[PDB]
Amino acid sequence: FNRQIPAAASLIQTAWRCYAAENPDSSTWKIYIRISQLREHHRATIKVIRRMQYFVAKKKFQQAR
Amino acid sequence: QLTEEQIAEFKEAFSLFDKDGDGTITTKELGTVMRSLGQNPTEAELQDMINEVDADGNGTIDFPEFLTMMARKMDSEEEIREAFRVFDKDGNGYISAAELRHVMTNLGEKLTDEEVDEMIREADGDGQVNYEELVQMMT
Ligand SMILES: [Ca+2]
Ligand SMILES: [Ca+2]
Repeated sequence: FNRQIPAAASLIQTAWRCYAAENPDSSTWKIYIRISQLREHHRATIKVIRRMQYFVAKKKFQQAR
Repeated sequence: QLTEEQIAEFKEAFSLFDKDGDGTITTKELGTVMRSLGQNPTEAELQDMINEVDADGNGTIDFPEFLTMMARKMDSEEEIREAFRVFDKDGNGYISAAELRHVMTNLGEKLTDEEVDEMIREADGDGQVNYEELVQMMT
C-alpha cells in the first residue's frame, strides 16, 4: 500500500547518514554498537558503505515510481 | 575537479575492502567488511550495492569503478525533495518534528532519536521542520 513510503524514507535516511558522516562528531557515528572504539580504518569503510546504500536507496525510490 | 589527494585516500579505502589484492571487490568481501562492523546484510543487499557500482556488469568492483563512485556528488536534489513530499501531508513545505521523528525512526533504515535530533536541530523555530532546508544542506 504505497510502496514509496518505505522507499522515500530510506532515501532520506541514507542521504542524511551519508551527509552526516562527513562530520566526525555527528551522532550518526554512535550507532556502531559492536565496535569498542571507532578507529580511522572503520570510518573509511563506513563512508564507502553509506555511499553505496544511498545509491541503492536512490535507485529503489525511482523503481517504485 | 580531478583531485589528487583523494586518489591516495580512495586507494587506501579500496585496499580495506580488497583483502585479496586482486584488484576486485566481490559481494563476499563486501559482506566481510559489513559483518566486521556489526551489520548483517543479505545477498540481495550485497548485490544491490555491487550492481550500483559495477559499471561494466562484471559482477564485481574494480578500482576505477570505485573511484567513479566516490567521485560522484549530489540533480539528485529533486529526488530527495520528492521523497519528503511523501510525508508532507499539508503540502506547505513542512513536516512536524513529531511526524519526522516518527517516520524516520520507525520506517526504512530507522534513524536514532539523536540522529533525528540533528535533523530537526538543523531544520525555523517551533517544530515545523523545513525540509527544503534539509535538501539544501545535503546539496
Ligand atoms: Ca578481492
Ligand atoms: Ca566490474
